[PDB]
Amino acid sequence: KRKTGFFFDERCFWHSTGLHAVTLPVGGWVQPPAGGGHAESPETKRRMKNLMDVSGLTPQLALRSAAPASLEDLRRIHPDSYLERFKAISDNGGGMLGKEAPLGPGSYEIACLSAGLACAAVEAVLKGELDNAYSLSRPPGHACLPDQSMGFCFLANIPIAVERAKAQLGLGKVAIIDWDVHHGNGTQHIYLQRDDVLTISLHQDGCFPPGYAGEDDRGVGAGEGYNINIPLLAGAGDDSWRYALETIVIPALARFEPELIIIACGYDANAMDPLARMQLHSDSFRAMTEQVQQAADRLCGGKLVMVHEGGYAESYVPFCGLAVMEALSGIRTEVQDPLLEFIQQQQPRATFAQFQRQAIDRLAQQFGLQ
Amino acid sequence: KRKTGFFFDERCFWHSTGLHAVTLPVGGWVQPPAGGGHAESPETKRRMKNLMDVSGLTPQLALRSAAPASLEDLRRIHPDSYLERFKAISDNGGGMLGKEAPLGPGSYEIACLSAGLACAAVEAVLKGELDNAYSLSRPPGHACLPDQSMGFCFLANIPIAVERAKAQLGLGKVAIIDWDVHHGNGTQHIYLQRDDVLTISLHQDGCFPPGYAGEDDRGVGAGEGYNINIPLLAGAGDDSWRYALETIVIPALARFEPELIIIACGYDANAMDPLARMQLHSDSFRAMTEQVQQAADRLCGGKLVMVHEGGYAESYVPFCGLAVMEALSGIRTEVQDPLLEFIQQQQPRATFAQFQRQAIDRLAQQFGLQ
Amino acid sequence: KRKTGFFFDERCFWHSTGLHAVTLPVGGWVQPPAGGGHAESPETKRRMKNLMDVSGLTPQLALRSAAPASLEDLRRIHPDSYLERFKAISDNGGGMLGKEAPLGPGSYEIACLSAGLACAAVEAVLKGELDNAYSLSRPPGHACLPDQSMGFCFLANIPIAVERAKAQLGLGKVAIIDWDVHHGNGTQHIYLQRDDVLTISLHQDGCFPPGYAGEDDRGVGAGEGYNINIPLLAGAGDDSWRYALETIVIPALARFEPELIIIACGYDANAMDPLARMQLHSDSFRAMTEQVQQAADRLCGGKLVMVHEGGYAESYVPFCGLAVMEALSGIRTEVQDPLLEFIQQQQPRATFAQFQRQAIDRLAQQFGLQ
Amino acid sequence: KRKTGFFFDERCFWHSTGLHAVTLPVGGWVQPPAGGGHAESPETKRRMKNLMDVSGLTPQLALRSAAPASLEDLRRIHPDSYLERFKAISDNGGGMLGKEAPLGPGSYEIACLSAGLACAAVEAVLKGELDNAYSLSRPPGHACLPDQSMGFCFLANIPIAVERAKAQLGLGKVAIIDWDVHHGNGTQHIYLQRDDVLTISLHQDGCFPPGYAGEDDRGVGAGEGYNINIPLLAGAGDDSWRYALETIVIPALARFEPELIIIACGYDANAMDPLARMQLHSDSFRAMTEQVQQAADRLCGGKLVMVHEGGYAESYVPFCGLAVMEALSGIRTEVQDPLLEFIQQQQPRATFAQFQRQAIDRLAQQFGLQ
Ligand SMILES: [K+]
Ligand SMILES: [K+]
Ligand SMILES: [K+]
Ligand SMILES: [K+]
Ligand SMILES: [K+]
Ligand SMILES: [K+]
Ligand SMILES: [K+]
Ligand SMILES: [K+]
Ligand SMILES: [Zn+2]
Ligand SMILES: [Zn+2]
Ligand SMILES: [Zn+2]
Ligand SMILES: [Zn+2]
Ligand SMILES: [Zn+2]
Ligand SMILES: [Zn+2]
Ligand SMILES: [Zn+2]
Ligand SMILES: [Zn+2]
Repeated sequence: KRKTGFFFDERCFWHSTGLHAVTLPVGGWVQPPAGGGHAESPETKRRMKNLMDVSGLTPQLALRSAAPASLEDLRRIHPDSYLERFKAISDNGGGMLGKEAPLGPGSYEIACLSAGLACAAVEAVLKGELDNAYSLSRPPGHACLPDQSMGFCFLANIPIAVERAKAQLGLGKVAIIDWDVHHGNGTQHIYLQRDDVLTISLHQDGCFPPGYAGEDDRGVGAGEGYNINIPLLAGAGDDSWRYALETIVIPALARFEPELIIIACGYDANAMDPLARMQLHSDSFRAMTEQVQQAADRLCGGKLVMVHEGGYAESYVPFCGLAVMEALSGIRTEVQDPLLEFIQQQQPRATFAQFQRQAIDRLAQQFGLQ
Repeated sequence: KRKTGFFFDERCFWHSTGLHAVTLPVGGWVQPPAGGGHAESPETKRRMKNLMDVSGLTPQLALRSAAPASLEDLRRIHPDSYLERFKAISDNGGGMLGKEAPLGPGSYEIACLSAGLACAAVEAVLKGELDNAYSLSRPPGHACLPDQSMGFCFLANIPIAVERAKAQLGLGKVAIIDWDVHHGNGTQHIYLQRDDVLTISLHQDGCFPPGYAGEDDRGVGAGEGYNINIPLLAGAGDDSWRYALETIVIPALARFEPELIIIACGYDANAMDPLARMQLHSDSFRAMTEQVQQAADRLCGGKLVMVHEGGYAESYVPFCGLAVMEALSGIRTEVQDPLLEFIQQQQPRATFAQFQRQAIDRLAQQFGLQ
Repeated sequence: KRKTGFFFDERCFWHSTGLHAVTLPVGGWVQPPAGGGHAESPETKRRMKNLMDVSGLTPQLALRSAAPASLEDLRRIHPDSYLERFKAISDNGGGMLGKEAPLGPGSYEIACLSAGLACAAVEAVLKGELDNAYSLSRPPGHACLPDQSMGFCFLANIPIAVERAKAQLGLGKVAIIDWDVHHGNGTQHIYLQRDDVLTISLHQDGCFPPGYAGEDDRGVGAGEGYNINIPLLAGAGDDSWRYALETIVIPALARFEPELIIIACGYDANAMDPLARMQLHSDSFRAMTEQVQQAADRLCGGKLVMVHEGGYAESYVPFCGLAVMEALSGIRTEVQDPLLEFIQQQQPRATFAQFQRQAIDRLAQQFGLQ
Repeated sequence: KRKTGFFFDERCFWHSTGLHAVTLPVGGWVQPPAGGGHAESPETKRRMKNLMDVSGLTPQLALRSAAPASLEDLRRIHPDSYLERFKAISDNGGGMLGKEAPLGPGSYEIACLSAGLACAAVEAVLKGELDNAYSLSRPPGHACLPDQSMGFCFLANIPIAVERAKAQLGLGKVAIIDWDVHHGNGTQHIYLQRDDVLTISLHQDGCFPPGYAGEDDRGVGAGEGYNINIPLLAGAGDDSWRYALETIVIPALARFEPELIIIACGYDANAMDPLARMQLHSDSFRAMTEQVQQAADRLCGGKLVMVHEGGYAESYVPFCGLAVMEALSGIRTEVQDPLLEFIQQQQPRATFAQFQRQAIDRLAQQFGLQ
């Protein structure tokens, strides 16, 4: 069975964003935290890898790092003025990169590394070195616009990997499925006019970017039909998210026929996340990984790459990423998620569950899938 | 205008619950936090008072502490075996108090103090020393059963205050309205068979206690009709919570005619809370405080007491408690909640908002109010 | 007995210095802290006041805040270009203020406030409103040069207070005694050429500024003889520090005859401090406060002002500041310093103690006091 | 050149000691920390390994874990009643293990693992698999008595490794050199009556155990002459510690002729440590490692094992352990310790340096080495 790669580097846990009280910059009426405030902490991601190690999983994966993405890699997506300006703050120690977007010293080099991990994960899977692969890419990428940092993201990790594979390995169609709980606004924008990449985003209605739902934004020119947004109702849990995958996402894969499936894998839809209002647990992420691995098996030789995005519950995200790596690798450790049964009990009752399914039905109909 | 009391003591910020990774005890597969993990931190509550101070509000309130609740106060609600056992862990340093319930050294004396603050707040308002009053009671109370600690609560702060007022000041009918996002399971239980206290709970369907909704639990014997549960759908925000107050809660007050309204005032329905999935902001809590103050004005001489319960978003709860104290005191500081506009944009769209209103309509009909 | 003022403001705990791993800025080879790294935390100072409150001491003191120091106050010490530049970083959020000196948003206004507390403490004591007084001035002042921030200090808190008293209340001679464990380099510099202020500094040989001892730096022109440095050997404890006070400091007061004694009161000579290597405990600071209060009683009507400087042991400094406030107020709470006996056992044996005394003897002889 | 082993396991960073304000248990007058208080944090040790990784050093070492020490391994040093009692608290979650000694859930299994790492490090070097070796053994061992936990230590890591090597690999004489800044009281006690292990301890006079210096404690019966204590004066720095090694320690090795040298390698003599008052920097530890490696080269085939003990400066210990691993491996990374020059300037002047040398001279004479 499965040779699964896990692309990670200690340096990615060193990127800092300065002083934050959870999401809020310090000053004015925001008192400095006595804690280690700032949701996008290394700890969310490190805890995952630590739990992989202690669970026994890590030795059974193909561990790898990567060379950082080259200047030329970056330029397939981002214009120089943007790259130069992000490099210039990095080389200061700090400043700010336009409205709500702060880094720290050496964030440039670390963001290039984060994007490189994604690049290498894509390549190893495409070449048949690995059956599938995960990339613990920090900082994340899915909100980054070509010319504007957004949502803790500074480079477009997945698009950079994809355009590199398109240029150096003749990658054809590719589907990017984004189950981070925020909209994949950066991916969507980059591929809006293109029919060669299907971009699909499951997200919390109105969460981030705020007030954006997106269901009627289908793509432009040749790209029309090749973008799919699924604005799930805040509050939704396991039944809704899996219904959405099975009723919309997988059929959408079946129709488009990718050579490769990429997950934008955020865990911030988990039931304890401060940055959204969804009720997923470890088994939810386990199942979704199953659904996309199996589609990948039917459609593109099992070729699945997952790239870490968001996730801000420091105690709970590790149980979710473990489950993901377990489904992805085919290997089951002894860890039992200590909150699984508690979150199962918290799930919306049938009235909501049916309302949400109805809504997902109307979207599948709207997108020509039902 | 308003002489508003604010009952607080430094000692309440000293109660500790040991080593937690947010909600999870440390050990097994739960790695020790490098942060200061444990949601029920002093910081959530201290930050509120700190922001009151820097905003200029604090000097314009009547600040008070209190003698702790007496043994005899405690015994109106709790049996000795329970009190003795909680005292015995407190006097050890720690142990545990049955399934998921941990304290620290001296938590007994501090819980007695927390309950005393609530007692004194009730009395000062009843005697006409104060128009209204808030009690920064930590640890909280609303989940505590007579004989079982639950949900970070060790004593039944509000019932202890109420039965003390019933015995020493001839308090008659009283309504307790609980807008902490978890069920007021402890209040409900204590007053289940009684017609002299109306207990009303707005809470997230199935959140805590897990899997409990409660709409058909109306009370027993004489107490039938005198308990009201409102299980709001996870995901709901400002429109829903205020609709619920106006369509169910206030009419329910109007019908029952209390001599006193007490809020169980949790802030964990705020949009960034890790311990629930609701989307309230500072203006939401401001409005709800307005609605209950005005009912209090019409029905019981303006006599409103608020007692702090839950709230786990360290950066955002202070803006919410400020707003509450501002509505309660009648005084508006210069602070503008820096997330207000962002959370407003995140609010559920009209499809959900109408579904939730419909559900609230059917409950008002079920409870004989519409 | 004693009307003791305690000048403090919540705003002083809001000044931030950004992301630090204890003393080290983040980046390069310095990994971001998962803790709340940065020695100059609010917590060191807040913990002191919290322990005063819970000990029962606080209600028995005259609590006060202050108007911030005026622009004109600041200009008696600092040139405009320096003030304008510090104001400009404050109004950015951050930058940096030359070699190793970082602030946060609104640090300007908070530093003005910190200095105002010292100003008001000096005035209240001088006017006979208060017998004596403490100022919890954060950020500290004693390392600040007129035109350069240094050692976490941005304004010269004590000199600003003194020159304001000199200009508005005809203050004559004043002695400033600095038992912060670092050199009072800022005070020394401001008063180097002046005979009207005696500046005395007890400090760790070579600690901060690094490699500075200072014994032969006595003052310039009229100021010659009116500066006294006492470079204590790293490692020294209670016996040494009290010997130094009694053999050098108090006699030096006796000779100069001040109208006022001011302590630069740092606690970083405590035995657990990461920022020096001295072995003082709570009773050490208690005794030193006694020695200077009694000199003040003999020489200037009991007029003693203490102004908080350094101190970086978060768990231990509060016990030390409590002891100080207890000696200063004349009031003994029930708190017993839980480390007192342990640190007493750690004290240097007689060989060192005698070597240190010898060294202090040779300095008293050198300064014409023995 | 050198095949250097580095024995570490993620599980050792999971051992917890509950709620501490640096060294102080929470309760009474000790306020709960808002930080992550408790000096013996995982972070001190993790930061070292993280910096090894980012510096490029780690891939050039032989990384290994180990099976935990067996029950039988443990019993060569510890009696069952002690083992059973420590196991019983571990299996509770917590309690306490006599006067000032707290663990957490699963500390037993993790302490066995920590001791196993030391066992395996000793064996690999003895068998000629590795030239030398380091063991990141957490929790530490050097203060543990057979029947009493002490100083954050629960098992006697180094003695357990040594007696296992004595029983399974015919290990003869061995020298244990302890440059943790606290006395090696546990090692000393275990080997007090024995001539086959030389135990040498450099430590801060009176620090821990408190009030113990130890110079005249030489050993009992056959063990007389085979224990050496060097009580350095609090305050001492690089010149003193290296003088002590060269004038006492190395000659003492030369005389005894071990088959193996073991360092008890604590970093708490570093200049920023809250738990002692010494002024060492990264180059200090680098040099000491050089001196003992070279003795090892002359005397026992280069066979040197180092086992991690104490070290509580979270930002500075990593630079020190890096330097150690660099000297031990023979490999120099690009990292420059950003505090090296600052701490060099802080070093005691010549008067102290000469006083300390004199004291070390008199000890070498007393021990028959000069
Ligand atoms: K998404
Ligand atoms: K597209
Ligand atoms: K409720
Ligand atoms: K009732
Ligand atoms: K000083
Ligand atoms: K002078
Ligand atoms: K030692
Ligand atoms: K021996
Ligand atoms: Zn996200
Ligand atoms: Zn479920
Ligand atoms: Zn709650
Ligand atoms: Zn709204
Ligand atoms: Zn200082
Ligand atoms: Zn002493
Ligand atoms: Zn040590
Ligand atoms: Zn040096």
